[PDB]
Amino acid sequence: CTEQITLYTTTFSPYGHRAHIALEEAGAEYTLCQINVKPEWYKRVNPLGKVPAITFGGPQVPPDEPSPESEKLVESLALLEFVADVFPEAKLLPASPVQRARARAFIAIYQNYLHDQFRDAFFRGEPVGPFLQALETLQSALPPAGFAVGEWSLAEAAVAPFLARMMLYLDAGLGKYSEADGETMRAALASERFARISQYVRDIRARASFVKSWGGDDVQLEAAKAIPMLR
Amino acid sequence: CTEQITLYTTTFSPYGHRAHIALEEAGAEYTLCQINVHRDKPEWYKRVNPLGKVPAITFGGPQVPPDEPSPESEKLVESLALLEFVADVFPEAKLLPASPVQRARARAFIAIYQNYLHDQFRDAFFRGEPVGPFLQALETLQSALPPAGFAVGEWSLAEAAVAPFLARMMLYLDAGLGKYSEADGETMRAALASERFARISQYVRDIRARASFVKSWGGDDVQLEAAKAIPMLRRPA
Ligand SMILES: [Mg+2]
Repeated sequence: CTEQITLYTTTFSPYGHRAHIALEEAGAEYTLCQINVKPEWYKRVNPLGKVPAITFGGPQVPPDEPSPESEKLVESLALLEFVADVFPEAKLLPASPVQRARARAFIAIYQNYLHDQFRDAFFRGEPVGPFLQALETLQSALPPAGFAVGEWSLAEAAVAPFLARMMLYLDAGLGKYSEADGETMRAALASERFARISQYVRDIRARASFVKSWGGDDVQLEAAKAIPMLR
Repeated sequence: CTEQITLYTTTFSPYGHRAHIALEEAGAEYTLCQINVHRDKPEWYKRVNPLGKVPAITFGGPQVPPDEPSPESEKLVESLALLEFVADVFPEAKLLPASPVQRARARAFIAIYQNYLHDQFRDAFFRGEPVGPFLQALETLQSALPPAGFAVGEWSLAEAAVAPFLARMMLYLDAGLGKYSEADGETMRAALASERFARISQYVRDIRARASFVKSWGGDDVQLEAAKAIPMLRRPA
């Protein structure tokens, strides 16, 4: 693929991180534009200020000067599938329809059962119980080794940014949860109940594409400590 | 394709309806197995999905009645993944358009439905919450439509995903089913008849004209009878 590709994300967004992983896995040639957690020009990417976004094709332009020709795309999971469609050679999904369906179902488990709990527990200080159960549900869909469908796929691009932050926040004591709920979760994730999901995060954090788009625990940790809803 | 395909769904499920549309659009040789919603699910269904999850598809393995699932068949769940599955199995049906950009926009259209309207359909019709958000989300989905035709012009998985739900909410609305107040009832009907919602009104009847939808929908009256048996849809006395 030779069309130009620009990924727009706010500096520490897990949604942009999704697309960043996928572009790295794809070996894509792309421009990354990070906006500070908003400039007047961004209305030319998306009039509603929606982030992340990808511009595709049109002339090569600096990201703060998006062309009228380029196609503008939003919605992080669609962006994942889009990178895969543009770079089929990279096999960002497995080859078999059955395995691509399992990968997609894994992402559904995250979106439909865990995502909202993670937010309730870490950002709203709601009871932590449902979060742990949903984390276990996701964990139960993992095979005993490798990634969600064996090899790395869009499933990892989708969930890695969130699981990695959940752990980091948890290790750092960040989140609106009670001191007691904080302890319940910390012991939850260090217990054997969650050995699998913790190794999964480890294997994720070792992945080059993740390493490059994470920027390091220290940077994420400093961004982390500036989020009002983590207190 | 030459592997057997069997779709399992509870009768009248919009989620199974999704995959039903897709298999019709694909021209697939498939078997349909409807499970009664208000009966507690045959023991043999554990062999399709042990947690009783529906809808589900079995793929390949030996040709077999649906209540005799083979362990050699691959078993898939989650309705949006099932839509993408059907499309992957039958690339020649072009359930999704050919270019990555248009495919992305089809998936984004689905996300707008799931992110905004889906929960407001539940909240306004099944939980009785104020309906303003439902209308605003309806408008949000409407605004993603092009001037005419379907989400990305030609029919695509976008319609397979949203049609089962848009048809039922308008079905319910016309007929007065839902936990919503009667004031909010008249507000919704008046809004949907109004010019503000002409476009989504046009979209739903274009949806309803589609062969694959007609066949998998089985007529308003039976869907209406189905809906009148959903207790969560009823207002208390
Ligand atoms: Mg609500």
